[PDB]
This record gives sequence, structure tokens and C-alpha cells, in this order.
Amino acid sequence: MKESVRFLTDFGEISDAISDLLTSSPNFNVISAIGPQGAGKSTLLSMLAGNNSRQMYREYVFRPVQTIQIDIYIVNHQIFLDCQPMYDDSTAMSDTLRLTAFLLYVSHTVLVVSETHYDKVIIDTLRVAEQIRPYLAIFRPKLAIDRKTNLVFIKTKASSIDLAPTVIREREELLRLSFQDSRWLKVSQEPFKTLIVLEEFDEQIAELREELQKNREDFTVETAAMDEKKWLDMCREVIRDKTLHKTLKEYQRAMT
Amino acid sequence: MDIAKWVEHARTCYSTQLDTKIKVIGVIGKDYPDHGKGDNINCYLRENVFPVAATEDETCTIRGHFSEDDQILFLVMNGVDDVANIRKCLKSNPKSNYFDAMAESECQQIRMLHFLFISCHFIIIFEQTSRIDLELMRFLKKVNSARIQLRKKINQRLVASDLRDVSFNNRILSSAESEGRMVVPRLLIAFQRYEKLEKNLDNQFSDILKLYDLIDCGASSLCQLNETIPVVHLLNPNSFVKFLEDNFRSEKNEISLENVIELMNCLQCVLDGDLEEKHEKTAIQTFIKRIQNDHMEEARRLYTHLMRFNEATHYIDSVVGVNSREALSQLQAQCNEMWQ
Repeated sequence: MKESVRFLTDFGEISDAISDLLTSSPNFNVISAIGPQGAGKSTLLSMLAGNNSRQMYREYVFRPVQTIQIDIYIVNHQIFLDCQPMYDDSTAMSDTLRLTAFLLYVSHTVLVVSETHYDKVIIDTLRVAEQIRPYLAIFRPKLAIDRKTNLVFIKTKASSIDLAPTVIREREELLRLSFQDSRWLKVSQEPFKTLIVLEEFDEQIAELREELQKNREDFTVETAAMDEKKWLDMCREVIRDKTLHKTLKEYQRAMT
Repeated sequence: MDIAKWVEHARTCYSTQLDTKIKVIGVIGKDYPDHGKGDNINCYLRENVFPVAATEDETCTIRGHFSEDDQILFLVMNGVDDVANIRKCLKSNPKSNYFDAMAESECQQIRMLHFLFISCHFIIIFEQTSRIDLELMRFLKKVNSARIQLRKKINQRLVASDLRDVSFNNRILSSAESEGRMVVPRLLIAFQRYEKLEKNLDNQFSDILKLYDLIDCGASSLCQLNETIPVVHLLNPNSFVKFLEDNFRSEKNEISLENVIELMNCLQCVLDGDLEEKHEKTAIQTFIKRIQNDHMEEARRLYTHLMRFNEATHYIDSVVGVNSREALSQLQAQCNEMWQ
């Protein structure tokens, strides 16, 4: 692909144009990115896709220019999902939650990009969205049930004090406490690898891109049972699952 | 100092100046590295009164300090966003869950904000994110909802404490406006980094305040804004001290310091939840409890004995996140009863 293309069509259905974009290989890695509007999430995810710092703005793969939307892009067998920013009242929160829950289920790791880490509102969204779950029992190959999605928090456009090692560990602790009891979300327990701070530099994204492939857990019970092309059929069965739909209705009901 | 402890000994620390007219000013902000909530206020007093970060024993408390040279009782709230509170919630009990652990701190934030918005002449919000925090505005709409629900019981407590006929300032308030409060506070906002800029956030600040029914709702309002005098200020890392005195000097002091001491003692019931009904869950807690009750009903439907109990367990193992150990073991008992 030359650039990013829309992963969804109207009403949150998956576009039929991306299915021919996938391969019959089980050696794929899916990495999503979520966060508020002005965090630069699309510009940052573009350089784990392969963009250089000197490239022009028109050459960025994720150029952010229909209520919900997700942008898909694939280099090699690396699948990058760029979600629309988080931000009305019930529907603004219900939509954000609907896209976050979907991306925690179909991603190996999700990048949480913000300028507010540690931000309790972000953790609140992440911890309730994880309870929005489908029941894909009849899916074959059978899928992993105890599998945890990795989360990497990234603090963009941060000052020099946000780069203080004492400040990173202080907030990293709060992030490991925020998911110590999580069942399907995980966060690393290595210092300086759960909250990454950037002052807004290519030798960090190259190291981070090498690191996003280690703590990925397979979606299936058996190794290499799902190719990327069948990974999308899991996505289609997630948005249609009725157990997930009922849970989202009871979220919106509790918010009103 | 904690206001619960400030009251006990305030009548003796200022035994002389009990008749001095003062103001009560609330402060809302968050702690940041090398900058605490009250760093702008303690700089206004030229004395660092509040710390750069709340300690564990200062979490979820309204920190009171009375400057007798300016005749102002400043009230800074240590809320749920402090590092010491998020730490103290998520390790106070390892046998709990994230949602219930922060629910209790989220309730006390609601009571403390309820405490401030019924007893403060002004309330200043400090923001650094460059955007108005919309979850503070959901807190303030839950606070105004809880205030509406308990304003009747709090008003009779101001009647018992002899404070209902004690004037807070010039303004006369209807019984609907005054019920449960002593004041409708004037709300101010200070951003931390051009005249049309601050004017653009005033209209912004106003409209979001109306979207949550916090202003221009009559007796149902939680606060109000000034008519002519600026409500929004922009700081730089002093134009700020003049922005407060314009607001403070627009209101001659009226309430005695003594009746403020007894006001903070009277409204302790709000901080202790003495007037609320038992077992009130947060919106998130009710969402968790209702879908977990649904998961239990669907798992029982899956049972309707060996094969029937392996699909009810594997379904709850797939969908239930919190209290997963208790949910699975409590269903082993519901299928044991169905085996009869």
C-alpha cells in the first residue's frame, strides 16, 4: 500500500476492500493506537510503519483528514490500526468505548497515546472497555480465552520534567496498579517500557518497533492456526456478536 | 490542614478574631511534578502553605488554611487524581477490584466538591492541559445531582446549627435557591501556558457550563459566573493576583469567621455521608453489577449435567472480568442445586 485506507465502511461495518489486502500467513502482528485528538497519534504510528523523520507531510502514511472510523495499513505482515480520536454526552462515550473494546480484542498490543499520562479517565475507559466482550465459542480455530492484550502508554509532546526517571517510574507504578487485576489487558513490568515519553528522534521508534513484537500473545489456543486473512473473520464475528451488543446497551443505560 | 481537624481547634487558635468578616474560597486542581494544586494560592500568600504533592494521609480531604492578613479561608481539595490516592486505592486491598477501589475515592470527591459549592464565595479551577477538563464537568453534574437530592436534609442542618439566617453576602436568595447552601459560588478558571484569546474561552467556558446544567438553571444551578468582571485567566510559568482581587474586592466581606468555623463543622455530615442512603453504587459499579447478573443468567441458560456445566463455565471464563473467581464458584453452587 502507498498510504492508509479506511478499515470500516458505514455503520461500523468492515470494508470489503481490505480482505484482498491480507495474506495467508500466520506471522502477522496487529498494533492499534488510541488517544485524544491533539496527541499526534496518527503521526507517531506512521513511523512505526516505516516513515522517516525527514519525510514530507504528504508522505505520512497516516494523514488524518461517518461517525466512527479506523485506518488500516500493512507493511510486511505488520497490521497497524489507527483509531479515530477519543472524545455528545452518552453517544460520544459509547462510541469511544465501542472502538476501544474492539481494538483491545483484535490487537496484540495497543498504543495509548496522550499528553496526560497518568490520566485516570483514560484508564477508566480502558478498564470498562475490557468488560465489553464477545462470546466466540463456535469460532474455529478455537481462540485463546486467558489471552491478554499488551498496552504501551506513550506520552507525546512532553516537557523535560516528564523525562525525569523518577517521574516515569511514579506514573509507571500507577499504570501497573491500574492493570494488576486486569484479566484481558496486560502491561509490562520492566522500568521505562510501559510509559514512553517523547518531546516531539528516529532511533527511539526503531527500538520501539523492535520491541512491540516480543510480548504478543497468539489469538488461538494452538500456534499458527489463524492467518491474517482469517484474523479479519474474527473481526467480523466480534462486531456481530450479540453478547457484546447487550453489554454495550447496559453501559449506555447506566450512563443515562 | 484537614478541615475535620481544622474545626476542632479553630475557635481557640483565633479566639481573638472571631468577629472578623472573611471569605471562603475553594480551589480545584491537580498535582504535577514540582507543582501542586495550591502552588498558585500559596504564591498569592507568599508562603508555601500546601505541599507540592498530597501525602497518603492527606488524600480525599479538603485542606483548609485561613490567612488572617487577607481575611480568606482557602480550601484546596485533594481528589482522586493525586498520586498518593491512586496508590492508596489500588493497594489498600489486593482482594478487591479496580472499579470498587476507585469508586470510594470518587464518592468522596463528590462530597468534597458538594462541600465546597455550598459554602465558598468563589471557587477557582486550575488547568494546565490547555483544554477544559470535561470529566471535572461530569463530576460537577453528579455533584449538582447529589446536591439536589440532599439539599433538603442539609438545609435543616443549617437550621439546627443556626446558620440559615446568617448572611453570606449582599445577595438575597429564594428558598429554592438557598436550600441546602449558603451561597451560589462564583466560578473562576485559570489556565497555565492575546486579549481575544481569553475572551474566546469565556464563551467556551460558559457554554460547557450550560451543557451540564451548572449555570443559568435558577435554583437548580450549582454555581454562577460574573456579569462584567473576568472569570478566565491565563498564567505564565503578577497579572494573576490582580485577577483575584478584582473578584474579591467586588464583594464586601460579611460572614464572620466564627460562623464559618461552625459552617465547616455543620457540613461535616456531607463529608461523612451521614445524609445519604445506604449502598449507593457508582454508574460504573451499577454497570458492572448488571452485566455480571446477566452473565450469570445466560450461563444458567447454557446449563438448561457434565457437558452442561462445562459450557456454562467456559462462557463465564470468557466474558466476566471482575470477581471472576467468586462468579465461577458461585455458579458451581447454582448447578449443584439444579442437579436436584
